[PDB]
Amino acid sequence: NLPEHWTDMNHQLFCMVQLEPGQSEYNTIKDKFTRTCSSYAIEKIERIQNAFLWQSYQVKKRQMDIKNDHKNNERLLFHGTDADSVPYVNQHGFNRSCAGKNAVSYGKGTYFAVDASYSAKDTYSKPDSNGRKHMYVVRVLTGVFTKGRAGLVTPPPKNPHNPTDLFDSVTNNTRSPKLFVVFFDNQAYPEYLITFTA
Amino acid sequence: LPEHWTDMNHQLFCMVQLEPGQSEYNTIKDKFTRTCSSYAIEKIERIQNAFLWQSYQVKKRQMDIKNDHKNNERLLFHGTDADSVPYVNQHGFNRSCAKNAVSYGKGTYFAVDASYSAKDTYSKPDSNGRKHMYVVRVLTGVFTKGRAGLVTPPPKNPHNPTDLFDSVTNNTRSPKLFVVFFDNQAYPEYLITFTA
Ligand SMILES: O=c1[nH]c2sccc2c2ccccc12
Repeated sequence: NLPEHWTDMNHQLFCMVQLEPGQSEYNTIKDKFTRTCSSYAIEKIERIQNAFLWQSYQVKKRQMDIKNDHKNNERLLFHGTDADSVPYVNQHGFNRSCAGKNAVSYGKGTYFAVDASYSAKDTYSKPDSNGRKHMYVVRVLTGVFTKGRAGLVTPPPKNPHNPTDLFDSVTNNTRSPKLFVVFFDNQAYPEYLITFTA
Repeated sequence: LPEHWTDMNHQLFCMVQLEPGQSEYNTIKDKFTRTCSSYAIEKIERIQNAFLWQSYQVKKRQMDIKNDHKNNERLLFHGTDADSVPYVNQHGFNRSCAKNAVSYGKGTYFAVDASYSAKDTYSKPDSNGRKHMYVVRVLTGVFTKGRAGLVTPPPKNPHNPTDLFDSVTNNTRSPKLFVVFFDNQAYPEYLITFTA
């Protein structure tokens, strides 16, 4: 299942691949980022090759493509975090149990932003001892979503009389989504780690 | 999708009531009655949930590789209230649903013995006195003693903080309970409806 443009990992389960500026792969991410963070400068963009996380994500993706039929279930979103979390996220991905309370809470889950500018805030992408900030670029199974609310520990039901048939995620605003919250393991794949500085 | 499953007519979710006196029913019944012979079984249902099964088996193949042996699975019991059954059947075990103690961490708790899950704190009687307990395939893998406030199992060596145990327990020499902290580390295989 592992994508054919990945570096061969020598039967190994994980590695970070440093991208070259000039590559379309680095340049599209750099544009995605700079679209809203042109004040910051990119140190490097690493491709995250996590075999196990990839398989789990892809199983969850196929399931949601079957459940929802003809939907764009997948968005490419940003996640700022501190240096001390990068090793865990790289290995194990996004754990809602670890999530910070967001300044505007639309539920108890893992938050993803549309705009790099939002993830670029010191409150998420916290500067390390050397001034380095860290932002993931994340494939997120947003699926069918609704405006969330602070109490949510799972997405709400589409229909109150069928409690178990859930939305896939929640947003801050369904007509102009700037945030998405995700409540399940293996619903986000951390694809790139952007290291940047002022 | 396993051999003993029955036809679902191209559907991905079915609860299938077992036939008393047949082999599968007799196997699940005995594991319960080992410690719960004073109770009364009203029925045993096989949970056929293709998606949960797939996600579970994926985690199982990852844990067999990572642990370089095939010893990662145990059959354990989960007692729950009637209002949680529809959720568990369709979505499995969610650590975020959280009622009872979390002494060995903030995951989902499973018992070695049915008698443990058979307590009313866990398998809460409804109006009619009906109690509910899952027989659950759990990926216990390599385990350690748990403690309060864990959000994941501990690291196997603090030098490598991301190489984690698969589960925690109350007692490593003779465990009576296991806590798992990740979605798809438990597949609910049977639902036993019974009374005191
Ligand atoms: O069977 C159990 N169900 C539930 S629900 C919250 C905790 C527990 C639990 C804890 C230890 C052993 C079994 C169970």
